[PDB]
Amino acid sequence: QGKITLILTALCVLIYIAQQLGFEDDIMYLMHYPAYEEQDSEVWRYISHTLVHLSNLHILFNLSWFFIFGGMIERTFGSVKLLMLYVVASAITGYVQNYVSGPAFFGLSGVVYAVLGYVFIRDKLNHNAAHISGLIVGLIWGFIDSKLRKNSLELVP
Repeated sequence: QGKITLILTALCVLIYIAQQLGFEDDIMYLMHYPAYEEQDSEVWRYISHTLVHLSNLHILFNLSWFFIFGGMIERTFGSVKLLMLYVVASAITGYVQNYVSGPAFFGLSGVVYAVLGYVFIRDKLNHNAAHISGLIVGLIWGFIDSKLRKNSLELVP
């Protein structure tokens, strides 16, 4: 199993648990995605919204599907690759969610979808704005990778 997978999966569990133990209101205010010109610069906001879950199922599904497949990416492409995907798909699925619906969204689906998006193409070849844009970031990113991969393998035994 992967180190970053597990730091991340660990993290969503603690924060959920704490959302229960007294207030989510602290958590939700600190992490939400900029709703506000000032908050623009509060840079953790682009990502942090991914770390808050809205229900026992919202989280059980996201963590199973991210542990398992985030699992895959880390163990196959390394921990940096998984960290980039997390960071980039987090910021982008959010940027895309804020535009269509505003800054009231939380959790790891956009991420999970990027994650599945990247595993699907890569598998396929070499074997809810957040959701779609995430999938797309996945599907695109993997294809770019696959391409650079095959590129160098061309001067190899």
